Amino acid sequence: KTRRAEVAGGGFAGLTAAIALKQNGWDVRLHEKSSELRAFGAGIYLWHNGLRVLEGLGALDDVLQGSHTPPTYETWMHNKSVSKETFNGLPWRIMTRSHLHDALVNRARALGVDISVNSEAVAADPVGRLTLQTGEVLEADLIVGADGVGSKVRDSIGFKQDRWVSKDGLIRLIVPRMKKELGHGEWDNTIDMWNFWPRVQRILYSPCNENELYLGLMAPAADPRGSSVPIDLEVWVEMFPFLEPCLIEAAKLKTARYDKAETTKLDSWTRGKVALVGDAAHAMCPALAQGAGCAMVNAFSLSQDLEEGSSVEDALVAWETRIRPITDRCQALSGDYAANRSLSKGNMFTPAALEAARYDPLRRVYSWPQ
Ligand SMILES: Cc1cc2nc3c(=O)[nH]c(=O)nc-3n(C[C@H](O)[C@H](O)[C@H](O)COP(=O)(O)OP(=O)(O)OC[C@H]3O[C@@H](n4cnc5c(N)ncnc54)[C@H](O)[C@@H]3O)c2cc1C
Repeated sequence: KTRRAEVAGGGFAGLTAAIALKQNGWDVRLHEKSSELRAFGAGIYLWHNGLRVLEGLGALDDVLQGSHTPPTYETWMHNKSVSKETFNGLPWRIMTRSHLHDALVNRARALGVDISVNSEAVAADPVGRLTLQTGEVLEADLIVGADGVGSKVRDSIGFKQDRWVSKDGLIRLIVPRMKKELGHGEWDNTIDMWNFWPRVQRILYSPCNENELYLGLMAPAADPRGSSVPIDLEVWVEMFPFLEPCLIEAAKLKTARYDKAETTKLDSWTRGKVALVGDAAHAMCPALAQGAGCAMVNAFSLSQDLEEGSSVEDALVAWETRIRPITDRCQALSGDYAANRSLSKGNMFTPAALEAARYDPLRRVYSWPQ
């Protein structure tokens, strides 16, 4: 009768998988290691592909209300605008991480997904067992490893992988828009503000709504001023003086952290009844803003393959075969862009860069052609 899924991880990948499975009539239980349900990273972009997953999950309206689509995606090199991109209408959106995480949480609770906090997966067995840190062993028809880049569900089984960490990172914060204090300009835009001279510092400027601005402040990890948290106000204001009012607000934040991106690429995403989804399987460089989009699409697509009449084992193989190449291509191009600083040139959201974004998981076609 009722098939049972056990989901490890309460981030975007696990919440998506749980809602999608619960909508399809699975009895789903989700285990989050932290003692509360929360998302870190300040703010996030979604594109059409992820917005369509939110549509599929019945969470799109709660996300659109209180989030923002800029008039254009603008790039600056040394304070000179080099490009303005609108992607031929392809939907996209900027929001805080808690905004998106709360909508997914509220939808999971509305459907009756069983959520356990302080509940950490430490091992999984392909025969359909999940072991928690308490020792408790759970049996199920499907085990979803949505437990992030340091996945114990993945590493307890052993998956061949390439896993590494970027040299440099950034500080991500949410501050008031301060729109009046910013004065004349195009302050509803996304503005990716690059500089190599006098020093390597960059700010990704990302309005989330009329009240909240997501800033990503990026400097080399070896720069002891640019990499400091709480931020070293003077070194940011010096290169970004037109954002002083916002930077003053950022400088007050105690909760800011300098984070380096970590990636993982595996040969396989499945082992018997175990599927790995999201960062657990395919964490990637930040450049195309698609790590959570691909997580959500992959989690949603897993639920679709499980509706085919097949064994869970054969549905997982079919899932990875069908959907993985979109993520593999997206991760490769993002890695290339990050390492080569390619977004600094502007006009880099090409049709190939935009592939993952254009994919509609609901109809399983590419839309929004370029
Ligand atoms: C600098 C940067 C900027 C980014 N910007 C974007 C962007 O704009 N748009 C985009 O789509 N993506 C972006 N990403 C990618 C995005 O942050 C991740 O790809 C996405 O959060 C992955 O979601 P997830 O559910 O797989 O993993 P996570 O978000 O890591 O969630 C995993 C959850 O599992 C919990 N957990 C961990 N281990 C266990 C365990 N063993 N048992 C149970 N629970 C566990 C964790 O507490 C967490 O709650 C960005 C990433 C970086 C580094």
